[PDB]
Amino acid sequence: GSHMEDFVRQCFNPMIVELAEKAMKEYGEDPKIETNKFAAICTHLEVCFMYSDGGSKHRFEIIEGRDRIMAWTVVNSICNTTGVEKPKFLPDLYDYKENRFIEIGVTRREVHIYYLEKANKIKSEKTHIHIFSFTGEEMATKADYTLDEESRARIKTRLFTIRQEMASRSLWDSFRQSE
Ligand SMILES: C[C@@H](N1CN([C@H]2c3ccccc3CSc3ccccc32)n2ccc(=O)c(O)c2C1=O)C(F)(F)F
Ligand SMILES: [Mn+2]
Ligand SMILES: [Mn+2]
Repeated sequence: GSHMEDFVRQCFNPMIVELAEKAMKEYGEDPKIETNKFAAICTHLEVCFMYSDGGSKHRFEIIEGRDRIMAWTVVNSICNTTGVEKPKFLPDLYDYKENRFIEIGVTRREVHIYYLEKANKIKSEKTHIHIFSFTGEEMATKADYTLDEESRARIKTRLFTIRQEMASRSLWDSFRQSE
């Protein structure tokens, strides 16, 4: 039982922890062993939820946080209703306002590297990419950041607080040296 596991459980909302645990076990992975991956999945999950809470009431369908089958079910309904092409890879949200899927990224390296990595993987000129770093940078497809500055600033503040909280516990370096 690691210090990182206990930190995660006190740092993140219980529903977030439970969803992250479920995600990991869906692919056979142990949150008690892959503890940096645990923290990362919780973080990404919270970002996705804060992101969908930006903007107006019915704006985003949340794909992330569901099991594989239901996530693709929702993607299928979105495609077979809006006519948007079916992504090769599961995204994180759908924007009913802009009519595009969103892939959220949270990285401990420069937003540039990670954006290039995700863009080359999906390759769809369709799925919108939005990367946040733990240093407060962000990078988004076609310089279009979807949300208000205020809703994005909230996410960046939260990411930096997670980083400080890891640091005060001497877990940050292991977390960063694991991505
Ligand atoms: C399963 C879905 N994944 C994979 N993987 C994911 C995950 C989930 C469970 C077990 C292992 C891993 C790899 S590590 C990681 C780290 C942080 C956040 C999410 C995750 N992703 C990494 C970055 C993302 O932005 C993202 O959306 C995912 C994601 O959604 C998929 F798309 F493949 F179906
Ligand atoms: Mn995802
Ligand atoms: Mn993502």
